[PDB]
Amino acid sequence: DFNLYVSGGASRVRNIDMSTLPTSINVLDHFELYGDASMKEYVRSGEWYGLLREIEQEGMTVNESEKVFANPDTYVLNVKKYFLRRFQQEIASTGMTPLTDELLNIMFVHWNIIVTAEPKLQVIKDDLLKYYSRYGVDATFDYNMKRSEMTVVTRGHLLAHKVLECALRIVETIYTYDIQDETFKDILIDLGRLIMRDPIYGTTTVRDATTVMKQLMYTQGTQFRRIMFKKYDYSNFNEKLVLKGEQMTNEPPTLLATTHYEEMDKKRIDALIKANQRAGNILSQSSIERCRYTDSLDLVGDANRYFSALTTLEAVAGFASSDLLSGFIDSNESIEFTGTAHLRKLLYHSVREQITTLNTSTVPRPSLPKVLLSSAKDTASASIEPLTFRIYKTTPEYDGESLNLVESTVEMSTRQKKPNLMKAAEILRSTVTTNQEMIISGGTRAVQGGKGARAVYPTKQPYHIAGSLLFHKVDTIVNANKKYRGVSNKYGQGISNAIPHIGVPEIIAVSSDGMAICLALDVSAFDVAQKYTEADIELAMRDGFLDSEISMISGETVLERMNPADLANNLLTNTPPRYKYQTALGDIIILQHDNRSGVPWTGTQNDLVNVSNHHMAYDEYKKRVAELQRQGKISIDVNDKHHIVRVFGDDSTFIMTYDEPPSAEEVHLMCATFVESYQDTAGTLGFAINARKGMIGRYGSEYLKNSAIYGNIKSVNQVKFRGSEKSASYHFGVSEKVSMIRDITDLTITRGCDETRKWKYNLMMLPVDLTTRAGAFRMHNLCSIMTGVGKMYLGGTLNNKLIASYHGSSFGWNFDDNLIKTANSIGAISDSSYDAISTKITNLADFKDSQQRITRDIITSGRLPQHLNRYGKSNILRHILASAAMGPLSQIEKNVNAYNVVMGILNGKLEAPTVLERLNMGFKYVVMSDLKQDDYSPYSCQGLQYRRMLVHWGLNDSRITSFDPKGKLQHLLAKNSQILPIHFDIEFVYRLYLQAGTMGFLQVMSYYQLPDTLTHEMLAAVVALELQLGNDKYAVDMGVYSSQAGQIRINDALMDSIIQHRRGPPLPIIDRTLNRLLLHTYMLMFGLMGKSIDSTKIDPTLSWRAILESNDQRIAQLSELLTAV
Amino acid sequence: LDNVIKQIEALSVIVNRSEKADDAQILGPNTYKQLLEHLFSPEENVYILLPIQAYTGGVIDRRDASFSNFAYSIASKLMMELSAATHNKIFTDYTRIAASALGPEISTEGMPLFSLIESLELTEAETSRLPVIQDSMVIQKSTATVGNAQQGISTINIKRVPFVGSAFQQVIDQLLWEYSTTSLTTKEQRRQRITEMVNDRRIMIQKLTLAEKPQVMRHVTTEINNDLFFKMSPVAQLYIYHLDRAFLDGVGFTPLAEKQQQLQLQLKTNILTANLIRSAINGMNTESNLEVAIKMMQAAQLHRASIEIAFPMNVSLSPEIIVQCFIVWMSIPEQLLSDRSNFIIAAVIWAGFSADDSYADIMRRSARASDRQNYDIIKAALSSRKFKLPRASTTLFDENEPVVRRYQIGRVYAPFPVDRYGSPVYSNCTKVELASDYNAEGFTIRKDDFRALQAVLRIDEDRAADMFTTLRIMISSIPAVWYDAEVVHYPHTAVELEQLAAYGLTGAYPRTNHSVDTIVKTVNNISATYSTIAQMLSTIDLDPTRYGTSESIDKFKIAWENVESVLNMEGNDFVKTIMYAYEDNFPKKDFYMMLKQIASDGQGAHPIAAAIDQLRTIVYREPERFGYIDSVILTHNPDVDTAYNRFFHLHPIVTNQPSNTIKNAQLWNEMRLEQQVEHIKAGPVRIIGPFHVTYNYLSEEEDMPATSHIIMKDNMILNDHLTFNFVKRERRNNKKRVSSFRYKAVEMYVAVRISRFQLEVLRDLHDLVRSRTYLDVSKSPLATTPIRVVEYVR
Amino acid sequence: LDRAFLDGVGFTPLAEKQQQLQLQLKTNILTANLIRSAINGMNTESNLEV
Amino acid sequence: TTLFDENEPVVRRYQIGRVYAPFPVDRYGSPVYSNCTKVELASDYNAEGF
Repeated sequence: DFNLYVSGGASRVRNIDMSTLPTSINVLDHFELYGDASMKEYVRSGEWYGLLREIEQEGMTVNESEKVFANPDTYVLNVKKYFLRRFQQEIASTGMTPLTDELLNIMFVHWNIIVTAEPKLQVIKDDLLKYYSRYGVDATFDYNMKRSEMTVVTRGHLLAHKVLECALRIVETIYTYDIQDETFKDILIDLGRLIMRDPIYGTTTVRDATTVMKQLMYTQGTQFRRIMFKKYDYSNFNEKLVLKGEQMTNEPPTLLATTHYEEMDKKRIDALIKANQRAGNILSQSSIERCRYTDSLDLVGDANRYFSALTTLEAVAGFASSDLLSGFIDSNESIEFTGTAHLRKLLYHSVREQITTLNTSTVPRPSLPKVLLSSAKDTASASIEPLTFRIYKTTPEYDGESLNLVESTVEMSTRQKKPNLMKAAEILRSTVTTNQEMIISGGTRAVQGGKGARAVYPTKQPYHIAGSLLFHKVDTIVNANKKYRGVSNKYGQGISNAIPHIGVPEIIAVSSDGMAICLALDVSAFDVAQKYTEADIELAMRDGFLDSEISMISGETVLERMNPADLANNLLTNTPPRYKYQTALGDIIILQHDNRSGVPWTGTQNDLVNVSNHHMAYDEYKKRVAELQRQGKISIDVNDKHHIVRVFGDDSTFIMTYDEPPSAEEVHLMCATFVESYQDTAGTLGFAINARKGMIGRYGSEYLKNSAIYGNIKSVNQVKFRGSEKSASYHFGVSEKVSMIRDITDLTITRGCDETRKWKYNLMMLPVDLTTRAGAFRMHNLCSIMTGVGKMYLGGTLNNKLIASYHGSSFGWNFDDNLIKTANSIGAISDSSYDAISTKITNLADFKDSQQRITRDIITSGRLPQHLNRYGKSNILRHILASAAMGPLSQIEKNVNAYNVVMGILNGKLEAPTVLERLNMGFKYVVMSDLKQDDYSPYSCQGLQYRRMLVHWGLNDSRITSFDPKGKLQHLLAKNSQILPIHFDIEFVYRLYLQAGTMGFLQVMSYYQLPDTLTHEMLAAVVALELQLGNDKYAVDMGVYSSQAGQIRINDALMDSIIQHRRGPPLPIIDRTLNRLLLHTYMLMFGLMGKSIDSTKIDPTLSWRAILESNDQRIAQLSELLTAV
Repeated sequence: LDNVIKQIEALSVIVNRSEKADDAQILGPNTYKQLLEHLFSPEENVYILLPIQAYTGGVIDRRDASFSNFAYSIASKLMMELSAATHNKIFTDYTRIAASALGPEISTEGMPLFSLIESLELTEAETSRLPVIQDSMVIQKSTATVGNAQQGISTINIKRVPFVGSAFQQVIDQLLWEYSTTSLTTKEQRRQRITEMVNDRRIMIQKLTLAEKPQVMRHVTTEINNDLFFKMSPVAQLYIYHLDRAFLDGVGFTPLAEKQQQLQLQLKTNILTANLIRSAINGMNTESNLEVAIKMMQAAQLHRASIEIAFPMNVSLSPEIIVQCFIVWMSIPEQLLSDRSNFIIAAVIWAGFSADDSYADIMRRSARASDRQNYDIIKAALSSRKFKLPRASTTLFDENEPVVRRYQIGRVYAPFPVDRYGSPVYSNCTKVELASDYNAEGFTIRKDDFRALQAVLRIDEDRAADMFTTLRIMISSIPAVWYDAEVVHYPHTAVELEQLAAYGLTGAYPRTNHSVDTIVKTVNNISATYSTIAQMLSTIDLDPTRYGTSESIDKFKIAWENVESVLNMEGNDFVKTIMYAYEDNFPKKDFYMMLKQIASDGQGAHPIAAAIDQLRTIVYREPERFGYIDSVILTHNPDVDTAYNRFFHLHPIVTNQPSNTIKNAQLWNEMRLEQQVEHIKAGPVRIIGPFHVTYNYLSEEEDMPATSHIIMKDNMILNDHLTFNFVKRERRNNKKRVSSFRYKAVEMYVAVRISRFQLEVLRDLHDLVRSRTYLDVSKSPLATTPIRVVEYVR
Repeated sequence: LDRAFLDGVGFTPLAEKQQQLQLQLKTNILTANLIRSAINGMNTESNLEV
Repeated sequence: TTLFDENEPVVRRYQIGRVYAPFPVDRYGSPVYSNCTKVELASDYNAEGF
C-alpha cells in the first residue's frame, strides 16, 4: 500500500543513532509523491477520502486502489524498525575472527610494535579512543552465534561496527604495504580519516576521487623503464610473449585525459570538498595541494607498489550493498531508444549470421541423463534449490566433558544443494518449459568498493536443463581454450584468468609496442540496456537455430520428447517471468525484458551483442577518419592494417595496428573520433560510452581489473579474507582455516605487498585465531602449524612442502602435519558413513535412467564389495546421493574430530614419523652455477629476488607442461570426453584414490571400459596431487595455484633437458612424476638462495628399485585376473 | 516500441488445417432475386415497363474519356457483386401453387397478378383476362447435358417455369443460370472415375444407393495428372529434400559402445598391444546420423543427386582416413555415390595393395573427367584371384502401400545393402582373401584385421520390419516423374568422410512415425498451390503480344505483385518458405517463366472470365438500367419530339440536331463566361463525356424541383449528377393538358435535355410472361456426404 | 558534375551478404575455410567515391 | 558488359553519347559474361600454401 524510493540522498545507510529522534510514528506525506506533483496535498488526500466514504455509505464500487490511497492513515511507519530492517539485509559481517579480539589485540598489547615503525598512525588510535570515551555504551558488538552464523546487533549507532572495521583496515593496509616515501602514506592517512566518519556513504563519495586518481596517476613523469618484448602477432590468439630487455625513456605515456585534464581535476576536487564540508574541516588546502602529488611519480624503484596500495585503501569498508528497489528504478530510466530501423535490421542480421556460423559443427551434444548431472555440478547460486522432506540427524554425537560425557541426537535438514534427483522422474518426463507471468524468488549479491547492488535472477530447473542442451554446441566452440586463427578467435571467454601473463598476453604486448593502439571503452548497465532490443536479438537467436539444423519443428511441450529444433521455438519466445525479492517494509516484484541473468546463455548473448555493434561503429569511424584525412589533420599514410576485437562477456577491447606510428596528437584525434562515432552509431539504441570511464589511449591497455603501463603489470588485488561475506569462517575447522590463512595472503604478496611485514602481522594473530571449540576444550595454535601445510617462514612464498617434510624429522615439524591429517583425513569415516534408501522410494525410474556398458557383469569386477559395491554401475545414484552430501554432516564431523585432535595430544598418539620419508628418492652428481643477477621483470611490484629468478628462466608458457596437478588432470578429463562414463569429475577420482589406495583405484577403473595408458597417466597425476599437499575440502574442490611457481618457466620442456639422459628402459610414470616434481621444487629453492642447476643424474641405483616395483606390480594386476575369484 | 514473437507451427498442423474446410464439392439450394420494375399504363391495351437503375456504381475515366473502360469497369464490378451470391448455390426453389384435381401445377413467381389491378388501373374488360393468364402458366420439363470428355457425360433434368417481369430480368437470369452451372457432374460418374483412378483392389469404394446415382455434384475444371508434376522438374529437388527432412524425425542406429565391444572380441591382438584400427574408430560419434541419413535417402530417390564426399586431405594420408575409406567401401553401396567419390576411395584402397604405385602419383596422373573407367578397372583388380574385397551394392524395391493418390510411382534404390534378408549384398563375392598385407607410407594393416572388420559391419538382422516400413511409406508417396529432376542446391549433397564412416559403421537406417496419408496430403497441397497460381495467370495475365518475352526489367515488379499476393493466402505456406529460402539458386524470373508455361499449356481460366465479357454486351445495350448516359445536349428554346408525348405529359427529350460539339466536360466548365454564350447563340451544343444520370418518375400530383443542372457563379458550370424529371400520363388524367409551367418555371434560360431514351411497350397482357430454368430437385436432387471409402463399419 | 549529381548510393549491407554466404555454403568449424575468414573482415563505408 | 544507348527524349542544346554500363547486368535481367557461365572446374585452387 506504500513503499519508499530513495536515491542519492540516503541510498546506503549511514552512522545514525537510534535515540536522538527515533520519532516512533511519523507521517510520510512530509516528503513528496514520485509519480505526480498535482496529487500530493495531504488535505485533499483526506477530503477525497471523506467524500468517497460518504458516497460508499450510499453504496459504491469504491475501487480499493483509489479508496485506500486517500486514507491518510496508510502513510505511517516506525523509523526504528525501518532502519533495523534496512541494516539487516544491507551490511554483512562474517569475516574470519570476531573484532573484539582484533580490537584489543592490535591496539592495546601489540600497539608498541606498530607505532615504533610508523609514527603517523597514532591519529587512528586517538580517534578511536576519543570516540569510545566521548559517548560510551553505544559501541556494541554482541555477536549472536545462534546456530552457525554471526549476526551483529546494533544499539547506540547503526554504522558503529563499520566505523571500527574501517579504523582497523586502515592500520592493516598501512602496516603491510612498506611505503618508502613521504606524503604518500600521509595522503593515505587523510583519505582514511575522511572515510572514517561515514564508513559506507563516504566510500562512494571518495570512490570518484580515487578512481580518477587511478586514471592518470603517472602522466607527469621523468623516467619509466620501458619493458621490451618480442614482436607479438595480434592475429593468432594462441601467441605467447617472451621478455627481451629494458630501455629507459622519458616520453610520458600518451593516454587520454590530457584533453580533459581540467574536467577531471575539477570533478575530483569537487568530490573531495563535498566530503570535507560534512567532515571535520581537514584543511582542504592541504588536500588540494597533496592530491596533485599522485601524478608526479615514476616507474622506478619502489614506486610501482603505490598504485596497488591505493586500490586496497579504496575497499577499506567491507562488502556493503545498495537498496535493490532504488537501483531497479533508476537503471531502467537512463536508457534511450531514439534511432533508425536500419540499425535494428543491421543488429538482427549480424546476430543471425553469427549464430549460424557457430551452430553448424561436428561437436557432439550430451544426452539428457549426462546434462542433468552436469547441472548439479554447476551449483549456480541462482540454480540451487535444495529440498529434502526430512534427513533425520539421529547421529550420536559425543558431548563436552564439562563434568560427565553425554551422547545426544538432534535432527537437521538440507545445508547443501539437493538436486531433487528424486524429482528428476517428473523433470525428465512431464515438464513444460514456457513462461506465463509466474513468480519466482530473487537473491542479491554484494561487492567491495560499495559500487552498488548486483541482482541475480534464478531460473527453474527445466529452463536451465533445456537451455544447456540448446547452446552446448555454441558454448563449446566459444570456450575452445585451444583455437588457432579460427573464426571463434574473436571470443576470449575461455582463459585461465587466474594469472595475467598467460591469460591476457595481448594486453601486455599492446602496452609496450608503439605501433599499435588499444581501445578499452566500457558501457553502462549492459543487461538492462538490451530491454529495447531484446525482441530483435532473441528473434535472431530463434531463427538462427532453425537453419543449420537438420531436424524440423514438430510442436512438442514435454522434455526428452522434443527435437533439438523444437526446444528453440519453446525456449526463445521472450515473455520473461516475474521475480519476487524481499526489501525493507515489504517485498516487491518486477518484469525485466532483456538478457536476464540466470538464463542458460547470458555470456554468449552478451558477447554476441558486444561484437556486433563494434563492427557497425568501426564502419562509420572509418568514414569519419577518411573525412579528416582528405582535409589537413591526421594526414595520409596513417592507415591501419589489422584490427582485432576481443570480447569477454560485457567487457571488450579493440586493438588496431599501424605500419607508421602516428604522433601523439594524432592518437588523441583518432580516439576522440572513434569515441564520438560509437556514442551515436552504437549508442543510440540504449548503450552509453564515456571517454572518461575507460583507459583509452596509447602505450597502455587496461583489461578486466588488470592493466599494464610501459610493460609493467598493475594488478589490483583488493582481496579481503579477514572481512569476507557469505562465509562461516568463525565456525570453520582448523583445516579450512589453515588452508585459507595461507593462500589469500600468498595472493596478496604476489599482487604487491612486502613479504616481511604482511606475514609478521599475520603471525600476530595465529594464536588468537585457529581457536577450535570442543565442548570446554580450547586450543591456540602457534606458528609451527604453518609448516605442516607447506610454508617456510625463512623461505619465500613458495610451496616448500616436500623438501620441508623430508627434513621435518630432526627439527620437529613432524607433529603439525600429523595434526592436520588427523583434523582432515578422518572425515573419510564420514565418507564411509553411506546413507541407505529406507523411508521413501518414489518413481525411482532414475536408476533405470542412468547406465553404462559393463564388461564384468554386475556380480563381478571385484569379488568383495570392499571395492565393488561402492562404485557399482547399478548403484551410480546410490553412490552420488552420499557423495553429494558430505558437507551437511561434514560440518559436525569436524566438530567431533575436534575431540579427537585434543585427545591425540592428551594421549601418546601423534608424534609418529610420516610415511612419505620412508621412500628414498634423490639425485646424484648435480651441477650448480650462479643466477643471472639482472632485475628486468614485467612484475615490478614483487620482490627483487623473484624478479631475478624470472629473467634467468623467462616467462612460463602453455600453463599445462608445468605439472600443477590441480589442473593437469582436469585438462586431461576435459580432453577425454565422449569415452568417459556418466558420473566423473575431479572429486570422484580424488575420493576413489583416497579410499582404495593404489590397488583398488586401478582395479575398479580397469573394469569400467577405459583404456589403460591414459588412466595410468592421470593416476600418476592424482598421486602427484595427493603428495603435493594434503586433503582440504577448499583445495580439492575448484583448486588453488602456487602463483609464484606458475609464473616462472620450469615446465617439462626444460626440465627434461636438466635431467641427464638415461641408458636403461623408459621409467614408469608412478615415479617419474614424483622425482621430476622433487627436481622442480629443488630448482625453485636454490634459486631464491641464488644458484641454478643445469645437470642432474637420476641416481640409477635407486632407479632399479623403482623399475623392480612395476615388475611385481603388473604381476599382481594380471594374476588376480588369471583366477576367476 | 513493443513486439510479440510468434511461435511457428509444424508442417503437419498446417497441412491438416488447409484441408479442414473451404471445399466446393457440396452444393445448396437457392432462389432468384427480383429487380424493381415500376410499370404503368397510359391508356387501354398499352403497358409501359419503365427502366429503373439497378446498380449505382461506375465511375468516370477522367483521362481521355475512354468509352470501353467505363463499361468494362461497370460490368466487372457488378459481376463480382453477383458472383458472391451464388458461391456454392444452384437455383432450385420457386413459388408454386399446387396440383390437385384442378389444372396442373401452376406458378406464381414474379410479382402477384392481383397487384396489377391497382398498379395499372385495369378496367372491367381486361380484368377477365387475368384468371386465364394465371391458369395458363404451366411448368415444362426438359433435359440438359453436362460434363466434358475428361469427366463423364451425365444428363440432368431441368424445369422451365414462366414468370412475369421484364426482358432485362430474363436475360440477367439466363446469364446467372449459365454462370452457375459450369462443371457439373453426377455421383455415378464420379465413382466410376475414382475406381478407374485407384487400380488397387484391396481398396473398395462405398457402393451407391439407387437414390444417389442421379445426384448432382460439382467437379474441378481440370484434373491434376502426371503432366502437371512433370513440369515441376526444374525445382523438384528442393521439394523432395524438404519432404524427406520434414518426415524423418529419427534414426535407428545401434549405439557405438556395442560396436566397439563387438570389435574388441573379434580382434586377435592383445589388449596391451596398440593397433591403429581399434584406436581410430574410438574418435567417432553418431551425432550427425540424422543429416547423413536424410541425404542418403535423397540420393536413393534421385539418381542425379549422388552423394559427394568432402575429404580433409590434400596430398598426404592419415591412419583415420584409411580405415574410414575401408568402412565406406565395405558398407555404403556404390549406387549412392558420385563417380569422383568412388574413384577417390578406390585409389585410397589400391595405394596400399599395389606393389609400386603410390597415392600422390595415382592422383596426379588421372583426370577427373574419365574417373569412371579408372574406378571400373580398379574394382576388377580387387576381384581377381589375388585380391577379393567385397563391394557393397543394392537393388530396386517396388513395394507399394495402399492409399488414395492421383499420380504414378516408380522404383527407388534402397539406402542399405540388404535384400529383405539379414544377409547383405555384395557386387563381386562374399569373401575376404588377400595376397599380402596393406602398407602405404607406413600404417600397416595386419592380415586378419580386414576379416575382423567385415564381421562387425553386418546389419543387426532384427530391425528389418522397422527398416522396411519407412521404405514402404516413402516409395508410394513421391511422384515418379520427379525422379529425373536435376540438382539446384549443391550443399544438400555434400557430406564429410568422418560422418559417412560413422553412419556406415553403426548400420543406421532412416525411421519415421508418421503415416502415408500425411505425405500424400502434403503433395496434394503442393499441387493445389501451383494450380491456383496457374489459373490466376491464365485468367488475368496470359496475353501473347504486347510486352511478351522482350520487356524492360522495370515491368517485372508489376507482374510479380499478383503472384506474391497469392503466395500469402493462409494455406500456401509450404511453397512460400521454399521460395524465400532458396532465391539465390532459383531466381524469380525463371519461376515466373515456368508458371507462364504451365498456364499456357492447358488450364481452365475461370467461369467468370467469359461471364464478364458476356455481361459487357448487356451493359452496352441498355444504359438506363445502369445509371449512365452519354451525349447530353445543351440548348435554349428546345423542341419536343412528339413521339413520347403519348406516354409522358412532359419529358426532357428533344430532337435538335447538334452543332459545334464539345469534346468532353471540364472544358465547357472552365472555358469562359460570355464566351460560351456565343456557342449557345448559334444553336444546340452537345457534351460528349458520359455522366452518372438518375431518372425520377413522378405523377401529376406534386413536383421534385432538384434542378441542379446549371449553377451560375461567374460562369455556366455543369453538375456531376444531372437528375431529370418525368411525369407519367395515366388513365386517371390523360385527356388533361398540363400547362407546362412548373417544368420551365424551375429551370433556367439555358436548358439541359436528353437525346435518346429506351422503353418497352406491350400490346397484349400475354407478352408480360417470360421463362427461367431450374434444377427439378424431385428427380435430380442435390448431393450431400460425398463419395468416401469404407472403414469403421458398425 | 558526376559528383554533384550522384547524391546517394544504393547497396545492401555486409551483414546480409555474410548471411547469404553462410546459407549458400555450409562448412563446419575447425576446417580453415579461408573464404569465410577473409570475407568476414571487410567494411563497405567507402562506397560513394568508388 | 555492353554499350547502352537508350534515353528519354528531352529538349537540349548539346550532343549526346553512349556510355558503358558499370552494371554487369543486361537490359532484360540476364547476366552478361565475357566467355562462359555456370562456373565449373575439375581441380582445386592450389596456391603456394593456400
